[PDB]
Amino acid sequence: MRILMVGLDGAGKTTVLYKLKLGEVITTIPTIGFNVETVQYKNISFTVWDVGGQDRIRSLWRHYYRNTEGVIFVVDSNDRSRIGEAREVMQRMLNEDELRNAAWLVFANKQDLPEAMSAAEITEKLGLHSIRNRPWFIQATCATSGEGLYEGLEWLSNS
Amino acid sequence: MDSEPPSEISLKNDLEKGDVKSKTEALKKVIIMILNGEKLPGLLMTIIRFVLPLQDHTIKKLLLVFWEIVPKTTPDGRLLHEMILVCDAYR
Amino acid sequence: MVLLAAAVCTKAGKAIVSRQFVEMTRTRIEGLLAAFPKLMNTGKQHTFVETESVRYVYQPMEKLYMVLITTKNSNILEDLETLRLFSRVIPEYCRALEENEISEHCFDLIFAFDEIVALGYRENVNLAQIRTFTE
Repeated sequence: MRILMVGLDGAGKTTVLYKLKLGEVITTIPTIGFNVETVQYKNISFTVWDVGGQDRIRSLWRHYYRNTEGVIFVVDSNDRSRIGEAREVMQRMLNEDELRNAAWLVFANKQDLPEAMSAAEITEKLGLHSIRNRPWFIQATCATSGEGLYEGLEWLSNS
Repeated sequence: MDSEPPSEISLKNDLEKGDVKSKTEALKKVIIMILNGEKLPGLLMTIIRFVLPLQDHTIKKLLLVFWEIVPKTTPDGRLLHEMILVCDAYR
Repeated sequence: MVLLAAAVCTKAGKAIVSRQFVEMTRTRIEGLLAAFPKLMNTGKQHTFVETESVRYVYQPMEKLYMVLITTKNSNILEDLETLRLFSRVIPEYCRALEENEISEHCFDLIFAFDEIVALGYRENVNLAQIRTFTE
């Protein structure tokens, strides 16, 4: 299974990936580029493309769209200023023809932080209810603990 | 591929295949058809996707090659930006 | 630019692989190489021969011409010297000249062309230098 994981910078995309691959919480640098890794979960081998979220790189995601079976969209639940921006990025991503049938999994992340928005709140802000054309799911996660990560891999594998 | 102007559908297939040699050969086949002067933009997203960050020189060199002879014309996988897919991860 | 293109030709009537440093000679490259290199660049077994107001420097290898073309010139020694260095680099990639094997290593040759002559100004290359790039 081919997976594209994106989201704004600092959402926790690489932390998520290497928690999944190494069971370890690594010390990230901003990703100017991608990381690509293969992860085994329950007889599925997920090839995850973690593509950096800062602006220059954001402009490049479209090259990773093609062949994508599922999309992990990571959100920093503690950052309320950038939630609209996330909504804007994700909405036009939903309009992409190469992403047309891909399974849509939102991770509301850093759920560990006291003022993190809830997954329900995030669902309203991102406009997730309005997707009728394909599968979507939202999952509260904490990439450092590992909470919600495998519930994500589970949902994804049931595409 | 000496000069074969309709072969762009096969090149897309050959450009990502999970085999590095095939990808290199494909990108090479694109170069030779452009230099003669033949069809090339269909491929762009495929071309750009494997190679981008890597320090692995041969594909990078190949992509680097294709950016001095047609970068401006091709726009499927590049479009128009300041830090295009010609140079963003080529920093 | 002083050096329009650096080109490997087959006198099949086409430019087998060729390099346009900056977008100028695309299709133009093939027509020049195809007509002129067939006649031995219109030569008589002379390394410099000029035809249709374009300087062609060449070396025959089989049914193929390794060709340097200029239409301007800075020095005598220089034009030959880039061609010459090219001729050390080309059998490493293609085991002499031959259209099918030249065709297969479009990338190799083309990359060398950019490296050897940059924006028409004759830089220098060597077979070890070439390696770092195709690595």
